[PDB]
Amino acid sequence: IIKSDINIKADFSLRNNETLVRYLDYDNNQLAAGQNIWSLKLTADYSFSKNLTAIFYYDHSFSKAVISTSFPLTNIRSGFTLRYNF
Amino acid sequence: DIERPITTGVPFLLVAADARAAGLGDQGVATSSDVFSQQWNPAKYAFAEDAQGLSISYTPYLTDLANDISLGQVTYYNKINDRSAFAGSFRYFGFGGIELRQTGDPNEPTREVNPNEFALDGSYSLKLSETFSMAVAARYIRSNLKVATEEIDASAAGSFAVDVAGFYQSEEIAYSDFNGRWRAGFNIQNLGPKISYDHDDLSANFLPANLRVGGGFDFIFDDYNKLGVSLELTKLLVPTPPGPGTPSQSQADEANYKKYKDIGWVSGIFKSFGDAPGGFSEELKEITYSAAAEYMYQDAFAMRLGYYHESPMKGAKQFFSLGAGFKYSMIKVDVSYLFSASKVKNPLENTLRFSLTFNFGDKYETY
Amino acid sequence: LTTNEYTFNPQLGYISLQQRLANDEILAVAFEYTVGGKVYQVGEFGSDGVDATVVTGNNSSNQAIITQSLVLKMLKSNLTNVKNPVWNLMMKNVYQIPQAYQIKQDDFRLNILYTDPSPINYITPVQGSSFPPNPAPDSKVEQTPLLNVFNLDRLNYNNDPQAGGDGFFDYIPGVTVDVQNGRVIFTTKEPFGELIFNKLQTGAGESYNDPTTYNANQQKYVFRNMYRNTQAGALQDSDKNKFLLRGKYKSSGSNGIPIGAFNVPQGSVVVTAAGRVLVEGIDYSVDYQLGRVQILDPSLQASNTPIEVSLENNSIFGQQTRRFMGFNIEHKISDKFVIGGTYLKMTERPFTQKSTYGQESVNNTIFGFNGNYSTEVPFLTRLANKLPNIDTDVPSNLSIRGEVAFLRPDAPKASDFQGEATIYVDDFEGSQSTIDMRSAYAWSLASTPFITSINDNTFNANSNTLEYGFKRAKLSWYTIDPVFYSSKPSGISNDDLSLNTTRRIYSRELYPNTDIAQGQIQVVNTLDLTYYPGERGPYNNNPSFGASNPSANFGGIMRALNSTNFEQGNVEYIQFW
Amino acid sequence: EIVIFPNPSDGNFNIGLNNFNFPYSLEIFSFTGQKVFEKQNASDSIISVSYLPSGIYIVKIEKDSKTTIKKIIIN
Amino acid sequence: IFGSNTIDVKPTGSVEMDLGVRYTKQDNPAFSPRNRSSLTFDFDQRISMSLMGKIGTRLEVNANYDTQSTFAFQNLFKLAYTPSEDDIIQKVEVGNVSMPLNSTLIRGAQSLFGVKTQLQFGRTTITGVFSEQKSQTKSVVAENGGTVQNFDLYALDYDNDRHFFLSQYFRNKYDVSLKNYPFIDSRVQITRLEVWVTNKQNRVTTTGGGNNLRNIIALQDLGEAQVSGVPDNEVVVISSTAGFFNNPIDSPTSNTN
Amino acid sequence: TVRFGALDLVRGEWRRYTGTLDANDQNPDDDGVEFDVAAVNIQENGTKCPVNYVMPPGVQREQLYNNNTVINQNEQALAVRIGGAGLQYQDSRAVFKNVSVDMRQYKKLKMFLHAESLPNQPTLEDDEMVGFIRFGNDFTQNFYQVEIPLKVTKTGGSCSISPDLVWMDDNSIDLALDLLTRMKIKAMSIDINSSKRDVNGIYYPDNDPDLEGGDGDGKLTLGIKGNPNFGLVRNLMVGVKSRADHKDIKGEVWFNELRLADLENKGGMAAILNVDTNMADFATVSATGRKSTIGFGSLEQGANERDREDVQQYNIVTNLNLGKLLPKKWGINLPFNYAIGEEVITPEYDPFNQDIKLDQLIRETTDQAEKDNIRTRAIDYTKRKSINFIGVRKDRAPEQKPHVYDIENFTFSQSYNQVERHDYEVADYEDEQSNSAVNYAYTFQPNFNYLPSNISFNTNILRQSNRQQFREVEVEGIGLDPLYRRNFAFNYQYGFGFNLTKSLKLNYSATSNNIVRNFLNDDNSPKEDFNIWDDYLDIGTPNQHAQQLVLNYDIPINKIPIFGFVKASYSYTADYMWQRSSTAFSEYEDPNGTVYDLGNT
Ligand SMILES: CCCCCCCCCCC(CCCCCCCCCC)(CO[C@H]1O[C@@H](CO)[C@H](O[C@@H]2O[C@@H](CO)[C@H](O)[C@@H](O)[C@@H]2O)[C@@H](O)[C@@H]1O)CO[C@H]1O[C@@H](CO)[C@H](O[C@@H]2O[C@@H](CO)[C@H](O)[C@@H](O)[C@@H]2O)[C@@H](O)[C@H]1O
Repeated sequence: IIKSDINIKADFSLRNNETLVRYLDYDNNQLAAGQNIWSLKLTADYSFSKNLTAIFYYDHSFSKAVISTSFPLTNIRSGFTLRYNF
Repeated sequence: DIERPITTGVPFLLVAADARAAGLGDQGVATSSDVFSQQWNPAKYAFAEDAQGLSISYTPYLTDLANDISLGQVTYYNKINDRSAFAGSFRYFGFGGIELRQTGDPNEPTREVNPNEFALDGSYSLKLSETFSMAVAARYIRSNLKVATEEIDASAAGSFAVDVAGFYQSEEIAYSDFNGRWRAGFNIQNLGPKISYDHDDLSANFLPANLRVGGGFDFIFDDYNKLGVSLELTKLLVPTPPGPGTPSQSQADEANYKKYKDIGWVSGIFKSFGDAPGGFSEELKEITYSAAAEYMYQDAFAMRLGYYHESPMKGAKQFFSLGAGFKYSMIKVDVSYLFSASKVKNPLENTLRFSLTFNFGDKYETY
Repeated sequence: LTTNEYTFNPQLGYISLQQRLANDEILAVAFEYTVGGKVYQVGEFGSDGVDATVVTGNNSSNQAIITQSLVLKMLKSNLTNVKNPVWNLMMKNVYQIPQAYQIKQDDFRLNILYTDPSPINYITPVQGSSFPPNPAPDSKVEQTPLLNVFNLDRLNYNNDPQAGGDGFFDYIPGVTVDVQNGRVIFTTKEPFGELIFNKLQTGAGESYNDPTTYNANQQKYVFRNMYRNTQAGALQDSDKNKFLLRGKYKSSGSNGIPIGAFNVPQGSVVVTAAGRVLVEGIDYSVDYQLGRVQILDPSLQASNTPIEVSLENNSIFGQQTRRFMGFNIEHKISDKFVIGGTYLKMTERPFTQKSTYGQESVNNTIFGFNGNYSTEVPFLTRLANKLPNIDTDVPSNLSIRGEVAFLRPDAPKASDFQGEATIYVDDFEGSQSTIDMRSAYAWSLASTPFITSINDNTFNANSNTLEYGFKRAKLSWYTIDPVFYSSKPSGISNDDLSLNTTRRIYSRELYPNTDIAQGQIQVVNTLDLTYYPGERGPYNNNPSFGASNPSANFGGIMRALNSTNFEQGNVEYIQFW
Repeated sequence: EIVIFPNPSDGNFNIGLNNFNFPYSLEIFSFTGQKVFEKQNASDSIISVSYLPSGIYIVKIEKDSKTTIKKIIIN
Repeated sequence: IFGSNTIDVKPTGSVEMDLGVRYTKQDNPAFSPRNRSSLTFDFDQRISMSLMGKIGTRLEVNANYDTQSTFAFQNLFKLAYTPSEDDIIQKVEVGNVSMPLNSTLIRGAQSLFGVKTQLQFGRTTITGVFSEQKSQTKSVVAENGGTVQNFDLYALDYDNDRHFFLSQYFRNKYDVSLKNYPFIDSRVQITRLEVWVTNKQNRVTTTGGGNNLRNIIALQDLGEAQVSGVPDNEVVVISSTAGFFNNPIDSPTSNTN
Repeated sequence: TVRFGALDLVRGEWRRYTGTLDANDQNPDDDGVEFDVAAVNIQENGTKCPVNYVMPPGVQREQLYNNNTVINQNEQALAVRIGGAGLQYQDSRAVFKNVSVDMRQYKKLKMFLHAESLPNQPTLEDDEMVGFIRFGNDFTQNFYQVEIPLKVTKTGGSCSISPDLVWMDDNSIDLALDLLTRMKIKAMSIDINSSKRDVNGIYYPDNDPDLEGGDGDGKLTLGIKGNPNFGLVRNLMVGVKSRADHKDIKGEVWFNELRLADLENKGGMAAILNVDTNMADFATVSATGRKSTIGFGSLEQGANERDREDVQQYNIVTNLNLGKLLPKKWGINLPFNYAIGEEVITPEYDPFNQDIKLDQLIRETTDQAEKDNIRTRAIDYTKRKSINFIGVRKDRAPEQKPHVYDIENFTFSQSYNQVERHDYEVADYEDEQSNSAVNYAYTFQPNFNYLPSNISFNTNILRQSNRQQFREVEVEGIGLDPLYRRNFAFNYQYGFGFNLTKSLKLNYSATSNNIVRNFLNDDNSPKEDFNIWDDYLDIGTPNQHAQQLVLNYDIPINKIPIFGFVKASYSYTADYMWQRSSTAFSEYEDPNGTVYDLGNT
């Protein structure tokens, strides 16, 4: 009785950043700073009616530590969003 | 000022979460059946006029300062038969997202935390007689207000509670000048084991066990106008902490507090009626009251006025409340405002509470 | 520092930083300058200084690294010492005009006044004495404005020299004014110090560096301690901070008057030009979205008249709840005569029952009676028609509006102490702030200490060998992790958690009178230091450690302090429970 | 961007301005909505409000037309 | 009491409601094992509703509730009950009311929340209000355009720890050089200057003017010669100045001094 | 095992005052007196050994809402401990604070004091320790001192002592500020070197044998030194002094709830009258008269924000359309604006001494010259006058051919503003400003073309004269020498554009500012007897001159049918500026006496 399209959008990102300090006269390649963050955002839209719609969202981001001053961080925000228009 | 207030865990359970009852002076135990009748009296869910109902309610804190610091509520009721109803409510007090950062790095993955407190409850209401109904509710309360750091554990504190409610709605009785209707209600709620925020059996806090008894009357004019006046009395079922001393100098207070904290909740419910140097006259100071009048026009416009008074020696929360309700086709919108009359700054001042309910399904005749 | 982080005066040889160094920061400089055809250098630049590193050898097993330092000039030291000449390098004649960014001439007024106790812009000699006789024209003190006394007024509008000045502050963008940052710089390095001392000097027996030789006029007016001492230290010289730099500046930015508010209610803006209220459609216009007021009256634009704009801004934050009540009568005697009887009351509800100074609440009442009478006067029209070349028929009108108002103010009954309206100058609950030191991870192993003086060899702190660490006994500093109390780890019993050295401390025990919000932390995370004097500490190579007296050993931790200026912060004591 | 040094602080924290026009207005508000801290002509990064009782506080930073509201924790 | 029974109070806009879970895991070894991860519940509301209509051709309802902006002046709610013009009561306003006064000595209030009523006795108009005021009065003074800002500093309130003389030579030349300002009796032209501070950021970046980190030794007495009117102990900290100087008594500051 | 339940570096708002408060000692960094200042709390010091901390009688804890919970706020008192050697006979130790407090609207200053003996030390007896508040502009020259001998709370037994006995009413300071005002008035007649003053220069009426009633307070001892001002308190000090002759006293004193009480809430009156008339679209008169008394204000104004002044102001603004007095055939737009007005302000408090009522000071003077000086110097009088002829133009005829020599291209604007003032800071203030502007603007309508497309040219004559004479507040005998600022200027900028070719475009403009220096002598001495209309149409010496020139050329190379695709476009902006140097440069003089011209820029 209820039939509608399902719209899915997926966004994956992977960003690596590195900062090296190099000495010319001897091997002293110093790792000054660094980042390695990969994120994934899934969203799925389903329209129950002309006014009521549901959106399933799933964000999953992981930041790996390159230098010890930063800690690995995992963030997962998942769930549903109901929107009703008038 | 306040003299020895009753301290309980998760006090946000006592905050009114909907605009309809907010406009009626924070009472709903004996008002007409509505979708928000879960925090106040689930027993009238069996008296609901509509089959199915959903409701979203918003109470902002620090309205001017910042958003996302609010108490939201989602309620859904469904009466399968003429005699029974299943309801489910979810109250969520939250501060929104908070970013934790220790270094000034522009590129730094930081931790976003949302301290919160939510209660998810489900109630079954069964109509015993044609005018009386009972209800049993089970509630799970979870508190995650603290933030994980060093030497601090942010493990959420959980607890369970049971609510027993009863609602009586008389038939429409004709009088000399009108044909009104009588209502009564009682609710003993938040009955459960103590909640330990530190996850230790030595340190625990009483759940805000509450007893609410109320009664109301509707004057019905021309069959299209209603005026309902309701009065509710509320009493906490938690023992009052000792004051000066009831046996060195600090040792008496230490012994009194040790005796008070070593009391079971089941025994604490019965101990609440007394356990003070004062008598019955001072015992009546433990009861807060609320009186409201709600005018209904065409069953689609509602103008609600209410007055809520606590004892000046505890809580000190007295105010007047205004509320407006509009039903367009199947959607009811309620707005509530509060004028405080107490010396302590009410955090709900200058706050317009919002409530929005949708009703769907077939209609049930009212008796 | 990047060139964006500082500026400098190429002629007067001083620098101004974007970020001030109110801490133990070290400031070093290298600069080269030209005097005519001569070039002088004082520091050591990165282009002409020694190389940062010199490496000798081919492989890391036998390489030698030589890290070389640049020789610079010290402007601020690691440790503050007001008796060293490096302290004198810090300028104390620059004053930052608050919230000023682009001060310009004709839009900046500055005056120097002497408040004792009222603002007076000249200096009187102390009773029983007089200012030095026959002074130079540039050294006049008696009956002289303080702009001339402190060498800030010797030029006219066009910066041309004038005999006694034009009475206005001299605006030189390179000498007395920093335009881009809104700073005022005195023409002397110590205007309130040696300059006023020289103005009041009567003989060679008075030395500015010897306060005991002052002549009872330098004893009153020479505030030397603001230059020879820190500002917190100069606070101890109370009778001298009487000179006041009082002024104003015009902030425009763009066209229109910035009323300092956005999306203001319509009809809440009242504009008064010279005691008369203007008309919102004729004399001025209001841009409510952008919060602008544009004066449309041509006479007022070229008037230099102060215009007062009073609006109502509803972007209020942290304000008490104010109740506004009252009535207004609008009786109509005739079709052109109206009488009004407005009465209003505004009460404020304080957050607490104590009102501190400045954060006060009002309970004001205002009631008034007004009368309006607007008529049409054909006589004026007929008189106008009698004029040579006037033949108009537009009616002439008269209007008289009288009004009387009475204000009865009061304070709310909530903020009364024993029946009287009370304002707390100091209830003493805001004093004595604390800086927490019991964070376990902030402490590290300490160096060997001296116990009476730098010459005391008790714990072998003066040793340059391994004996330096011979007296270090074992010490552990920690906070017992909540896993021991909540989720009992294997091998830990309940007897292990009840010893007064391992048991969990609750705030209700240490602070029985303190109220904690429900859901917050009810436990006290104590900093536990377990000291074993009979056990060998880290990096201790004592051949006979167990054969010595354990009471002669030490166990220590050290910590860095974020705020190093105890005098400015008024760090009063170390308090520990 | 506005940066707040350790969010669960004891009352002593810092601001993370990006080396712009230094005069900014800082206002710290309690959960009651009361005004508990004012700071105009502000340029010092370190903020000492450790006399405030524990809880969450709202920090408003006004920098020219820029307005920012952040939440901090005092524990 | 009402003109009719038609109730066309219609709501427009949208309402959003997010229910989900937030899982966070930070691998900080100093954290407790109980703080390994945090699994909380996210509940969010984005009410963006308007409500406009009439009740019985007598009540006008205008409401706007938007939980995405400042509630001080955006969330609006007005009920206006206007009976027939022949009645004693002309208007009853509930919610966002205003109290406009055609007065100069007594200013009315525009942004209020409360009850406003109006009565008409033949020729007398009585307007009563009881509300809470949602704004504050702000006054500015402007001359020749922009507003006037007043400042009052004291002598002790100088801009400290921000302004530094480059040398004792410049400090002792400052007063004499500015004797006849705006003319400066000095030919000094600072052509190049490098400034070094204590590094506590410990951040390496190529866009911040490059990575220029050097070991630094800063001497207090570097580049200082004697001064004619200042004793040596006020110019240098060196304990013994015997043989320290090798330049005349008024030489400009230089490395060879 | 040592467990720190708390470990803090505690910093205070009240700074320990170093330096002698008594002239008999004159060596503060000695005597071996340990002087400590800290705080005592209800949350931390409820079990204190000598006396447990309790709130003063009638004082309650503040209550707030943290999260739906009522939190009792901490109650704190400032504790001052004197130990070791002890205070000498007249020595005192105190803490201080920098404030900005106006207490002119409150009648009482109240504060709780408590005294106790140090444990394991000789007992402190009653009336030996004296608690004092010293407030004013400083602590050594200009201050009120309020002293009270302290009754000592008896100890030895139980640590818990009732609040009525911890904070005795005999130790509570309850000062009437009119007593301070009367002390100030009485000390006005006391010489600085008088024998009635102490070694510290403080005048105590209680110690005056020739004064009846003393300071008017039987419990407090009041003193004054140097004309302080409680209308603006910049320095506040609380401390302990000794009165034991042959004894060194030791003990701890608590200070609590320093507050102002008994607000003066007499209202105020205001009246406003407006007469607005218009006369046949030719005349418009607007007269306003306001008169407000002391105490009036707005609803939102606080105790120190309401009007402490009597204001009597009027303002008449008149607009005429003089162009309508001429026939409409040749239309002239000649509006004339005349705005006169003045305000007189009488302060509630005399501007001198800043804290005594003007009428009270006038009554208790007994010298006609001094009364006249006070009344005249108190008044703040302002007067403004403005004459405006802005917008003088001749409108175009309904059917007229535009011409370059037409008078319709000219616009005239005259403005004259005069401000007279005299107040507590200026005995006489003149501010004149005359601006005359003539604007010309014509645009043309349809080897290379030499006809300009448009020509613009405007001239300005700005003259500002400001005479400022500061008053001698002490006597109206001489006053200060008047200071003159004059800004006579003549400005003119013109501009014109050419369209020599369909591609070329040449916009030129030149601005010039000259300064008129006819008010100066041969030396750098202004002339007092000068009128702003002396030589109005005088062009002064050049001061600044700027030229701007813009060339745009589309380079029509497309004419040659080999380069028809090139779309070249050349723009050339040229700026020149000449700035006159200050006279300190153009006539700089060496110490040798020779004069050099340093030139312009
Ligand atoms: C646990 C709760 C789960 C959530 C319950 C959602 C119920 C959704 C039902 C849609 C509804 C309620 C409106 C609720 C909106 C509130 C949204 C809140 C937003 C938050 C921010 C809207 O129906 C109304 O709205 C209009 C839409 O604008 C409809 O238009 C049209 O709508 C479409 C034709 O229906 C067209 O396709 C569309 O083209 C048109 O436009 C109209 O039909 C009608 O006016 C009508 O209810 C009806 O649908 C069924 C569905 O099977 C419900 O079945 C129930 O499901 C369980 C109940 O959950 C019960 O257990 C179960 O026994 C029971 O069989 C019944 O109730 C039934 O009566």
